[PDB]
Amino acid sequence: QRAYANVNTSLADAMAVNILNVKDARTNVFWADDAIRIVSQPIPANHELFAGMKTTSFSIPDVGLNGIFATQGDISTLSGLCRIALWYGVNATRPEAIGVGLPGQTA
Amino acid sequence: QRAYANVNTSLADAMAVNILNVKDARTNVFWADDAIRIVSQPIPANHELFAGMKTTSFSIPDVGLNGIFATQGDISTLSGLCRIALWYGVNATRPEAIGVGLPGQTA
Repeated sequence: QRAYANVNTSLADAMAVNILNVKDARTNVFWADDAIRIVSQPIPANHELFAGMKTTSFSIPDVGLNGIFATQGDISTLSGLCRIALWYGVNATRPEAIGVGLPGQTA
Repeated sequence: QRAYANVNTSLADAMAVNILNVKDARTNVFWADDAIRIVSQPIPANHELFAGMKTTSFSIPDVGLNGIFATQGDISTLSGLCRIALWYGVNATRPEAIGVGLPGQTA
């Protein structure tokens, strides 16, 4: 367990908890390129179980993710619904490799 | 402007307004034809926004207005709905040409 140590000493009884962001600051974010990742899952709205509505694959332009474009009509109201759904999760596997740059940290 | 004058003289400071509905009489109507206009519009429920519902044109040839015929069934009841919608407006574009005949007006 001590092979994974990242700090010289343990959290003592009543050490002070220094706060770094003492002033509002727009952040400069830096990381190592693999420390952050997006995880996507398909939404199977094209399955035969969803027969009523019309489902097409939807492309998100730049991020390289795929969603679904669904439309369904109601006859009692003569109104239709359009849904674009995208399923993903942003994960930080290496938070220790991600950093934030906070300038003007006074008062 | 004077080319459109339809009345001998304007309304004075105080001239009595003569009521002409003095008895409840069923109306007789006369007009010059095409004084009434029927404005009709389509209902685009055949658009892709309406996917679970089956929509087709519906002609009512007795008058000359095309309506919409739509059907949509649900699986939980194994029942379907049928809607026949007609969108129109009745407009009296020449009210001076429409006339009303009122018999037995004495009060």
